[PDB]
Amino acid sequence: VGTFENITAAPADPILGLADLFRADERPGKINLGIGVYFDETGKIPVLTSVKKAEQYLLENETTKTYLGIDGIPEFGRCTQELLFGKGSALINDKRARTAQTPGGTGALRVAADFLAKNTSVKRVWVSNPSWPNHKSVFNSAGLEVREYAYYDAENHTLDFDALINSLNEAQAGDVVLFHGCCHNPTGIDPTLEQWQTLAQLSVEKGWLPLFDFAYQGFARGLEEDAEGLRAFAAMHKELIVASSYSKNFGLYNERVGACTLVAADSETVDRAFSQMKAAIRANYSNPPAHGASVVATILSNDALRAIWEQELTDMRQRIQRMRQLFVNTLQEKGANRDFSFIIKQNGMFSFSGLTKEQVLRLREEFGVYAVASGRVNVAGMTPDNMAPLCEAIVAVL
Amino acid sequence: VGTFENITAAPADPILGLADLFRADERPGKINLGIGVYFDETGKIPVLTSVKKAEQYLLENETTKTYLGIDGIPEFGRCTQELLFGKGSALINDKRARTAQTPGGTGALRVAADFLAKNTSVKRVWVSNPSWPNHKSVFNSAGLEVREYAYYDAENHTLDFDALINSLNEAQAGDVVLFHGCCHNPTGIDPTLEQWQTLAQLSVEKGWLPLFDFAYQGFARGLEEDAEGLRAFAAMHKELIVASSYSKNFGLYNERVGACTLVAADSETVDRAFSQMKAAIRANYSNPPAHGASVVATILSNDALRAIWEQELTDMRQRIQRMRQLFVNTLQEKGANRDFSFIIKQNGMFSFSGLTKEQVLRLREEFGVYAVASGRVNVAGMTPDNMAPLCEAIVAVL
Ligand SMILES: Cc1ncc(COP(=O)(O)O)c(C=O)c1O
Ligand SMILES: Cc1ncc(COP(=O)(O)O)c(C=O)c1O
Repeated sequence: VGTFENITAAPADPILGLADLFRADERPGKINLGIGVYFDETGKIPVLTSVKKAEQYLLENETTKTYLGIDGIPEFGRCTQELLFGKGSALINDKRARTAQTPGGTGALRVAADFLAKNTSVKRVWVSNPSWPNHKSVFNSAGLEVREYAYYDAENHTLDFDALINSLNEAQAGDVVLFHGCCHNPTGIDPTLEQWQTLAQLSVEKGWLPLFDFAYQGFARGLEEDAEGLRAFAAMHKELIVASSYSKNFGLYNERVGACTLVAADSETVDRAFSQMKAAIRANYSNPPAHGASVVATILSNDALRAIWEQELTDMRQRIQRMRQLFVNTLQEKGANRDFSFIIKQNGMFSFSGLTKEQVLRLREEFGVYAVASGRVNVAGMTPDNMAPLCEAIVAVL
Repeated sequence: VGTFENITAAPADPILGLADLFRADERPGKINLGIGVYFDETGKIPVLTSVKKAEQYLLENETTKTYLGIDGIPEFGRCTQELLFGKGSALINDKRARTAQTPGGTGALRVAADFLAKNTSVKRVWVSNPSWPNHKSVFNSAGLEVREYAYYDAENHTLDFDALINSLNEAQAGDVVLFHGCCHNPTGIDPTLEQWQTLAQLSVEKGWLPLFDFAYQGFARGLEEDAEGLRAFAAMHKELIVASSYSKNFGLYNERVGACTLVAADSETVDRAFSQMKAAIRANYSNPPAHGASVVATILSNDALRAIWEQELTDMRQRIQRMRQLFVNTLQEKGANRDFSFIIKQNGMFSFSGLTKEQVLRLREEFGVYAVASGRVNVAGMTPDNMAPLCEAIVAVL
């Protein structure tokens, strides 16, 4: 009798599932606003010029593909800690942080979940409601329980800071509380610097272990501005974890470039702990892929090349703010009677449109407009050319 | 209290922790015979000509870095199944196999471990003794018990087929049994075609689930000849799993190019099971890195680059066999009384020298010769320039 005979088919991934549905739809006027990738005005998903130049350099100068260390390219780790904590942070001078290059932000999250479940007493992880759907899947797969805390006020399209704190009042010491560093997924609402500080002081008091999902650094306001909430926690805590991704701000989606950074009280504890993290990595993928991280390190290490990239990231952040403004205006022109001003106040690539599961489904089957079932819409998928058909289909469904 | 203060330090990797000590040693004339990478006569770890050719083609024709599917590049999986099973295998025509691109062979083993642990009643994995050390860590990370079965005859330097058969007597039906496709690591002794057939018949009678690990396809005799063992199993079994790697037969170590292939009774079953394998990938690294696998797919699907790659693989295999002969010859001329003729009969990059842990440590600290503590020596690291100092050191420690 076969071992695979009684396996149950898995449900479709709500995000990556739409990509295959979109790839099959034959209608020419399709619009893809599901998966979080950046489109330019042309509607293509380009490769950054800084990335093409780095790859050109690596092609002519690479002499070996020999294995990287378990934790990856050292310069990649040093440059990652500078972006997260600053040029002259105390965590760096005191040698309190160790970084491992991982295959994407998702890889950085699994590495952390494996490390925590196999080496600590942690067993419960708090994730915002709503949040990235894959957060639950990653932590559950590592054997950790996942609890939800309040976050979003649907009636006012704002952060419910009172419900959030009242919800986190149930998290005991030693628990992991997952925070979006910036551009919350899918709400696009981030705490203010004061709200961050309120959570930081509340975190050290109740004894939580902070863990920062940080996939959109530079898409809210700026590389440094988007890290204030994190750097407010880092100046107050003795321990914290940061899983970051370069897929978005470098357009290196399929190369899987990410980092998991440990912070401990001193250098002897972070190194001791980092040895078990390297062991959890060894038993997973052994060592990380070089090409994507090698590109990021090349860009950050070269001033002339970094300048090119910082501008390309700025152009991405602002093209989204243009489509965001244009989205709201065009809705009113096409006959929408609801108020969509709150979309202007949301950060990042997404926007919680407030559409229902039925309206979203109807947009796909009747108009070929593809969005996630939660009503999350990729603002970076909108262009001047597809804006009018996109808004006409939304109004027809309201 | 700190969440990390109670963590226990992990030991250095017996293979990767070795290259750290080698980098620190300052004795002039160090020799590295540890990690399993290929060196040329110069003593460097080169990039294959076909790989550079493919990387240039990709740099010119790549227009986007958008995410791959959970299971990776389609063409990569198609050409992977042809290499393993044959140009016109029945497994492929009957659509019984599904392949998933993974980060290296290690990633294929972890994806299978998570898949089996979360979706089947598999609770035990049988691995050879000796074996690649990381085998036990990968399956343990998923909560699977790992038993060992006999394999090597340390007296005759041969396969102890009688002990192998007897030690696998308590292997239940539905247990997993791990076989090295070819170039057994570290012994270098592979089953004969007659022995493969004997194991295939026994495996179907006992109800095992065979799991093949192919890290060195093409390094024993050839691409087709090295797959005879697998293809004997494939012709008789309804279900099996294959974790293959391109790190070494393509020289793409740090790009993490691997493949996990499911085989089931029929198309409907493998599809149902493969959907759960994609779910385990999504919860780990989301989707695989494109560059490495893209290089492999380009070469394999182009007769011009493929004929070049196949000749490069032959050149690597033929240099290793020449170093095997020179290694035994120089040991004789340098005064060794022990008979090392068995080195010739071993396939792959490694030769189980038969040295004790004490002799290996004495070679390292007294002569700067670095080999794994199990006595495993990388013949691919020997050169005409380091052969004599190397052999002098061994004779001194015998
Ligand atoms: C909040 C958040 N964390 C992690 C990820 C995963 O990033 P990556 O594609 O680098 O694995 C995403 C987006 O994919 C995300 O939105
Ligand atoms: C038997 C065996 N399996 C798997 C691997 C994993 O190789 P990689 O992770 O580099 O693809 C190796 C060597 O590393 C090996 O020798």
